[PDB]
Amino acid sequence: SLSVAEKSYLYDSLASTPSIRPDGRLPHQFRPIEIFTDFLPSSNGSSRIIASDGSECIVSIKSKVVDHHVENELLQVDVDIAGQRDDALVVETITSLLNKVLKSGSGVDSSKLQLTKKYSFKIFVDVLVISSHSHPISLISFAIYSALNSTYLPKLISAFDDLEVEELPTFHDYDMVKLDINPPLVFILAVVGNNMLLDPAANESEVANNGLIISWSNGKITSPIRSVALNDSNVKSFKPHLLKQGLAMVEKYAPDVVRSLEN
Amino acid sequence: SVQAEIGILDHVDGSSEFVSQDTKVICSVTGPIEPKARQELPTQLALEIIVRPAKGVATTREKVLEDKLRAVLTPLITRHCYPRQLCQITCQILESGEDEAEFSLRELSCCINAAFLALVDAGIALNSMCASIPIAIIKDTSDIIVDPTAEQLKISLSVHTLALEFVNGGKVVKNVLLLDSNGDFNEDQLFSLLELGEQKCQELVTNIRRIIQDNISPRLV
Amino acid sequence: PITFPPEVLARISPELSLQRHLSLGIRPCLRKYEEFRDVAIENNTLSRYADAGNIDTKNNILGSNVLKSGKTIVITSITGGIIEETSEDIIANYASVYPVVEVERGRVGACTDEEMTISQKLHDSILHSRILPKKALKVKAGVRSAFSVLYPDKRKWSYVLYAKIVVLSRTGPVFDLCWNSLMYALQSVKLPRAFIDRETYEIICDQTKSVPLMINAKNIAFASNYGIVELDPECQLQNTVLIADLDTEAEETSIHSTISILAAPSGNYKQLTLMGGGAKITPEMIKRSLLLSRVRADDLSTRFN
Amino acid sequence: DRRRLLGPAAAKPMAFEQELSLHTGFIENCNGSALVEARSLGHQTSLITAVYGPRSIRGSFTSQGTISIQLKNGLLEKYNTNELKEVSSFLMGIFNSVVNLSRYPKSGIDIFVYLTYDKDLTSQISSLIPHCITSITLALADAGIELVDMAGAGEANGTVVSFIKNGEEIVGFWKDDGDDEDLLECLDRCKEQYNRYRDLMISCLMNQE
Amino acid sequence: STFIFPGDSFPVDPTTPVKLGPGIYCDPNTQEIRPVNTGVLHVSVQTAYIDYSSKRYIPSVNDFVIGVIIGTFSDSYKVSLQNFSSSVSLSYMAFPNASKKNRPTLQVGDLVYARVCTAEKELEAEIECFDSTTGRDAGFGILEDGMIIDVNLNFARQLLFNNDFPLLKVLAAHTKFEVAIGLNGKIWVKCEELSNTLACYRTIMECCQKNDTAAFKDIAKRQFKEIL
Amino acid sequence: RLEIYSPEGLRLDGRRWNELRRFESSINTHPHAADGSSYMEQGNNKIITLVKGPKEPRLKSQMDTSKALLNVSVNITKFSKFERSKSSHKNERRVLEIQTSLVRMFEKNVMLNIYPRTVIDIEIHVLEQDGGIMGSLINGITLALIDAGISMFDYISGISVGLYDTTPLLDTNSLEENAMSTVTLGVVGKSEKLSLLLVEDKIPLDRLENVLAIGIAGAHRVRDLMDEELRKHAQKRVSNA
Amino acid sequence: LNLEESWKAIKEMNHYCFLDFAFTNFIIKDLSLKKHNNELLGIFVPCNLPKTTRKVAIENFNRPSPDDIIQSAQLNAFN
Amino acid sequence: SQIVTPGELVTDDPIWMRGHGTYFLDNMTYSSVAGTVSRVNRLLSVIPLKGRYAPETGDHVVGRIAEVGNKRWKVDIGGKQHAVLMLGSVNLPGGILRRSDELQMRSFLKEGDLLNAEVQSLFQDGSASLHTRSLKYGKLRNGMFCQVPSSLIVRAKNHTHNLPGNITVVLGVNGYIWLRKTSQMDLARDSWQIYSDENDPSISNNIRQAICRYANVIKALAFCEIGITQQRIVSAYEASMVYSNVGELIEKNVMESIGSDILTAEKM
Amino acid sequence: QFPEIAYPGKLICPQYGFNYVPGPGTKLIQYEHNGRTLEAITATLVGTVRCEEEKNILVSVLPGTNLPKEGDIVLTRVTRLSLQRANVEILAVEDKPSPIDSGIGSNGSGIVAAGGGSGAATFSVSQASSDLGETFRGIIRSQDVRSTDRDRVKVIECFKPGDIVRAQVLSLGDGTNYYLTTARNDLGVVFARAANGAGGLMYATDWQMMTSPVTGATEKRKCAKPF
Repeated sequence: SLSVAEKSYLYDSLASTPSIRPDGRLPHQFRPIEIFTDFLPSSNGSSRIIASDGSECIVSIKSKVVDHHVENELLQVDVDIAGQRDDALVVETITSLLNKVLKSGSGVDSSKLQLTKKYSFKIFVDVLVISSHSHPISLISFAIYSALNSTYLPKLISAFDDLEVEELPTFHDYDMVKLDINPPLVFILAVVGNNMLLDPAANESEVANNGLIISWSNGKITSPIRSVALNDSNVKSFKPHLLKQGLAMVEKYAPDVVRSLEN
Repeated sequence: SVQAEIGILDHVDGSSEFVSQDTKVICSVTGPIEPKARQELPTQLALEIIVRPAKGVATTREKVLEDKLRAVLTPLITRHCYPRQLCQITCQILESGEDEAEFSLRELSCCINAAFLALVDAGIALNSMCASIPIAIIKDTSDIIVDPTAEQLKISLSVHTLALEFVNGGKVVKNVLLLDSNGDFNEDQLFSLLELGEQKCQELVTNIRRIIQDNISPRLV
Repeated sequence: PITFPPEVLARISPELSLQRHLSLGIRPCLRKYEEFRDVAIENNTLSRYADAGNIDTKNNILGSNVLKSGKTIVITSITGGIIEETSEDIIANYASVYPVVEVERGRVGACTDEEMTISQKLHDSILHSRILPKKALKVKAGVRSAFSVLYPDKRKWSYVLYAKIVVLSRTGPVFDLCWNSLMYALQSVKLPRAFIDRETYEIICDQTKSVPLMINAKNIAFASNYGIVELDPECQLQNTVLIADLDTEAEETSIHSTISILAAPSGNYKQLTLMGGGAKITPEMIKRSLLLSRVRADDLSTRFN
Repeated sequence: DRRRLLGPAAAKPMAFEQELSLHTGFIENCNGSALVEARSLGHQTSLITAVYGPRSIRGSFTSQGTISIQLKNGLLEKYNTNELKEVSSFLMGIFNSVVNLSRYPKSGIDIFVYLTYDKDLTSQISSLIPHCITSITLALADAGIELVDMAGAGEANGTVVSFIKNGEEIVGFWKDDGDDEDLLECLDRCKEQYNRYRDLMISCLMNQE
Repeated sequence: STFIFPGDSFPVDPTTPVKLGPGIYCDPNTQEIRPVNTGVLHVSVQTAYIDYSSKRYIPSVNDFVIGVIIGTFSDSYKVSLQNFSSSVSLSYMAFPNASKKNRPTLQVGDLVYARVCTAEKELEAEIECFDSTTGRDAGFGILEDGMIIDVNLNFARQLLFNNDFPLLKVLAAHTKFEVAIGLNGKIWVKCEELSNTLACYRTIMECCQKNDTAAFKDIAKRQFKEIL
Repeated sequence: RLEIYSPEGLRLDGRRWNELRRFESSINTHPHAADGSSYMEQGNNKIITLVKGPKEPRLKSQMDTSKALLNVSVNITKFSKFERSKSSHKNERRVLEIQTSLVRMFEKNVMLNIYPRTVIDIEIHVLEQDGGIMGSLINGITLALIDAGISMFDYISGISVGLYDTTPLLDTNSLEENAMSTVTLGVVGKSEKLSLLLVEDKIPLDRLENVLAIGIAGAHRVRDLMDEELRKHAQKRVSNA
Repeated sequence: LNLEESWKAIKEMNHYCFLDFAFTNFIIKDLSLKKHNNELLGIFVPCNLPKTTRKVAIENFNRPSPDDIIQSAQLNAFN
Repeated sequence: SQIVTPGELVTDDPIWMRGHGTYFLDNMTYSSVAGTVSRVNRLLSVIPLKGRYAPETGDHVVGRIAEVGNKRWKVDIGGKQHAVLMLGSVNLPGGILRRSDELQMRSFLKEGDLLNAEVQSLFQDGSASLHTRSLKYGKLRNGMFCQVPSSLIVRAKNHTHNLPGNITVVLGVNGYIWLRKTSQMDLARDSWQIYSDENDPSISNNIRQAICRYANVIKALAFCEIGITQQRIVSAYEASMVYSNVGELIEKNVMESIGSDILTAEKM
Repeated sequence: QFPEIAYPGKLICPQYGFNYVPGPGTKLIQYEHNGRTLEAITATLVGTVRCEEEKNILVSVLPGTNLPKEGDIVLTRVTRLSLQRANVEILAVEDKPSPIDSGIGSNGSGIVAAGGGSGAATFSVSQASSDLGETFRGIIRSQDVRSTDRDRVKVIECFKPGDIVRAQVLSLGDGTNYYLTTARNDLGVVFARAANGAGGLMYATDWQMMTSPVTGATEKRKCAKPF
């Protein structure tokens, strides 16, 4: 909650040439984060992200063996946000977007989940947001990206061709195989006048004119793209040249973010 | 005949219990009391009516019974004597006396009689007296049966419920509060059914007057 | 002079508005005392068998009806199911339909009293009218073998019917409209043919072949309602009356003595409801209502195709 | 279910360019309404929308109005809850930019859309978005709610774009699947559809007085 | 004198003017006098009323009641006379010799003895802790300690107004006690020892459960022998 | 068919009959999200507890002029066991029972009468679960409440004891809880008085006192560990700041 | 912009082309009160009211209300 | 002093008088919190290690308007309860009794506004009563808001300071901080427009940069848990001129370096 | 020249030509045409354009060829009385019913309040604004009943529950109630019934009296002036 004078001051600062952010960041600069992985021994993979303003997210990865003819989608995401109802609009919108970005053909290599000519692994992604102060789409995306690159799966040791004669799948009791799937990343941008901002803060979201959601995968922009309202009292229309600017910005500065999440 | 008892519960304003053949209903009344803000009416009394079945949980079958009970009870009560107050009325069915999968008229009549007795016991201002009977018409014979049994309902062609209003010592009919007919019938059958039902209701209301006077008189000086 | 619009007057003093209108020989709905509303329908346009030559393959609707009366619109659609049946004029030999009613009035939530009571009463009146015999829902299943299906010119199965009714632009009680729309929709239902391939037997519906639904056509009835008002001497502008087809806000708020009838064109009656919470109800008014309902049912039965 | 009649528990369900017409103000118990009906070679759609408000709202004092949008199926249940709610959120984002919400303190506006009819005469929910926008605009104008401009939309190869100010501004952008390098063509095609829809909407408002 | 039912003929000459008491209604539309309650009709410048059985109290002017303080406001108390009923109000200036410096010192949970002074149909009823009609202050105020007994309204009326009701006399033959009687269905008693108060409570409850006033003495003797 | 208690006096994980599992706790883990917080590890259990308040009530209906209102919320995740849960646990009767039991336990210990017209909210997240979860919940709530600087009379410690034929086993895990009946206790301070007693399966009447005594001694040891951790954290906090 | 330029821009930007469905046809289809107004929609006056009583009622409201008298005297105090 | 935990015996001498943070049974005194033992004459009490801000008479606080009520306002100051601001405790531009202003209270203060106030008195349960009856108090404008824990605000006699670069800071006792451009009143320290929502139309870029840097160094001081004073604020601002970009001050190592340099310079 | 008819998004006039000021149904919007900034007044409603002089000119769009606000005239029903104030519910805002649908018949038979049925306990609070049949609420304080002697007003001698009262809005109040006044000759009771709503209608006789026609009984009200 901000007053009229605060909002006017902040908007005058942000919508200037050059733009002035309240903490002095550059238009493309991110804030520091802390990453932990592999701290839930009962899961195939896990991660925890802590933001500088107190935001925190926890991700768990679990698997199951299914018949990949009856089963159509091998990736499923479930989202829980503390303080919100299970049928809240924002929760279901985020769930839908995250299931769309990890669909079968999106840049996610689902051929690595196949065991035997009949069966496959199905991956369950569980997300729990402990504390948040703005739209937590990119934080959840970063946590999912971190957790999926440190996941291990059971190793099959019982035949591969079972079209004619089928045997129950059987797995080695100690060894596991690292999953080398290619996960995407999701970015959120803010529109303040004629400027574009990367990784906006809570107070910057209260004065923004509009927002954009852009997906990224292995060097290219990916299909799920949306316009989103970050507030309800200042949302307005924008000219078409700001969309191209945002796409170019994501294309230019995405590779640096990838190197920050390595290991 | 029928058996009725008055004043059997301890933590309500009024209560009763009505038995007719194999149908058994117990009812309670609490009011006038303070209502919720969303139930309040500026100039008259508000009602809250609940009906519970003998088996299972309450469903849409009980909602129709609540609607009909509310229709019958609203003109009976002198509602303008209790502005913005509430009266709670609850009926529990203990034994249906019929096949609940097909028929519900005996329960409706028993609930009407029990609710009237509980309203008398509580001390609520009433405009007049009431009585209710079930009626059926049997196949082949085409005879009109007052107070049918459960076996006669299984071979019936139409089933009816009649509730009347009596004044002046229980001898003058003031209005027809409810008539509910379902089946197949013509006009002559209807006008014979009404004529028989009026006499049966008069006998029932005389019996009810005797029971009430027997129960209430020892409580006064 | 100080004057209010008719809607405002109906909102702030409905009884006075009703009394003033009646003394002039009219009604606040602008009709005569014994005048009904006109009815127009459109049968079987949303079903999968609507086009006899081109059968829709993504549609699971077996019968349909659209009804318009005054400003109110009713849409009815019927679907089906199948159940395995393990284990005269008597009511034990008859079936019914399971309806769900929605009245659009700007509310989100669970069902209201109106919707629940209307659904239950539709189910009960279908059962009591002896319209749908149980033997009319028995499945004569075929067998498919190497692939073709042979029908007979073990286990047992029965059909189950469901109904969905949507009411738009409501201005008054809507039970009669829903009943009449459902009556129109039932006479156009086609049942798909079914065949078969601890045991697991799966029954499958035929893609294009179907058979008609056989109902007792002499037991079909139509609905109407009436109201009774007592005149107030001090409110008449410069004795009791009978009113048909109640509508608008002023009439529904002020009238507490009503009559409901289901009448068949054969000559008998299937339903009758009397509720006297206002003016006294006399035998003459009952007879008049019966005659009017007979005329209305005769009109509604022989009006289309 | 204690509030519905759903039948026996053991039963199983049976297993087996565009020309427009626009009309407003035909529902009695609401504030505004519209009917949109579009036909082409290989598709046919009908839609109904209704507006309730401005009305009282529960809670504390608010200085501007609040908008709620509800999408419902019709006849056939072709969509599940999650996608309908996502489309509702997108529409609410669009219409928070065109309604003059500062004019309606401590009040709410509720909008209902019914998906009556949709038949294939010869990626499926995206092509339905423009007609929803047209219907909501028409119903809001019919109900007398203040709008800064008339909002329309167009669809081209899985991309939906909504315009105001004669196509010089964007109030909504949606993209699923499709080609990654096709952005200018989509914008041009969507704007071309938007201009025709805007002409038809203005004609409908001006003629039916 | 006679037993009457709602809807019965009213046996009073229409010419003679009779003041109407409880249980009798005057129709606002037809101006007709009819009974609405079941019971015994008593006709006494003559007054007619019906005596009927009841348990739920409705406030009436000049009644003696016992209340519980349930809330304190800036200028008055909030008082309950019966569970689940609408509350009444007791003003800070409704005490003897009251002024803006001589404030009352009652708390939430205290018992009070008061008189109903205002019972308008469109408003909330008011009570006072002194008889304003006569200027008398006879027992009104706080009741310390003791025990409270719930009874029906006819029993409370019989205790308060009938001097031939034998309960107080038979109770006084066993112990010395203090008593306050409220027409809302409350009785307050207190003795010097707790056992005597308990015996009085049990005797009053059992006597109210019965209808025969000739068995009161045996009940009292048995109950006072029980406590040893 | 496994050796729950071997003839040599050893359990399946290598413990003896009167030994606790590994006990680790942390305090002030979420400074930016709550007034008080804790992180509890008991064997393979992992729980996060947050305490918010005392603060202004959200609604004017939930206001009391004589004391504060206390609320407890428990969230059990779908990934807390080896097998993923099919549906949510938010509105189960078991969870509501747990929440009511915790509220009624801690109503008598917290001095709610010195914070009138306020509300205190407790939110709990269970990440991993390996038997004896109720005692862990009790210990986490105690630690988080003390970390928030809220007045109370004493500690409350939770413990679980299983009865295997004639042998009592202290602080059972999931394998033992699926093969025998268990008892859960809540002990106040260093006394013999119980705040909670929970028996859900059959136990012979003439074998309950011994189980109670064993559990009471175990809870005293648990209280000692919690007190030591709290004192160490306080010493570190005051040494430099 | 100049006034003439602004007006030309206004005129140019305001341009638009001003120009058999079964469902639409089905849904979108197609004196006593006029002479009886001011009585059907007026305030309540009893039917059988003598002209004397009506005149007395009308005459009362043509005299100052209680607020009018008090406001008249207060003018001299607060100028 | 001595660290105690809840339920611990403090003393058994029947000579002490008990204060806050303790309970007793006969002659035995116990602790109800974790904290330190304090003695004042014959009074014995325990001071908690952690807790929320507790208002005191005469405090200078910064708060936000929460509710608009009946002749009163509700103000959030970060305590256990909301504070109360009566309509008679503020200054009205026109007057109090003109032959309104009770139904038009939102024309002066409404939900979300920030203001400067002083604690007038405490109620029975500890809740505060505020007043704004001086020219140095009122609506806040022309700057930015930041927050630090109240335990890091060192008690002093003055709480408004003028900083180099034409910047003024208002240090709230409850921990709420306001940074703004220096005005004429601030310079002089060393009618209808007092409720205006408009900012100064002549705020330059240098002032905005300076405010950003001051906010960053205040957050850096709070990160190292160093008490905030005017001298420390100025010293940290001057020592951060090594970095030309304000945005580099948000990294952890830079914040720790600034704090350690401040402490080392003070200790020398 | 000014346009004659308007629709949402239609430009009307520039700011100067005289300084133009947007009124009801209009707005001021920034436009960029041919690379130059433009200011104009834009219509927000369908209707006709009229301008009145208040130099400064106010431009407004009037529907044809709502939400209560300060200065509006409303028709209300009395719900509760006390010694300090009266509680009412708003039924119509400037001869237009509010809401359009009152919810009659939604709770079944009998005489039920709008929120007194089964649907009141299952309303989705987080997916809508309010339930079926809900209305705006207002409060009339005793000091606002009249303009003179506003310290000796007896509420029960002015209004009764169930009366229809014409009032004027003073303030928006809180989120629950508006604030209303009747301190004018044309404001007060317009419809009333004898015996506290159980009898027949009464007619106004004097500034402070109403009369029952069937039986010549009189009661005290604060009568709004007829004719």
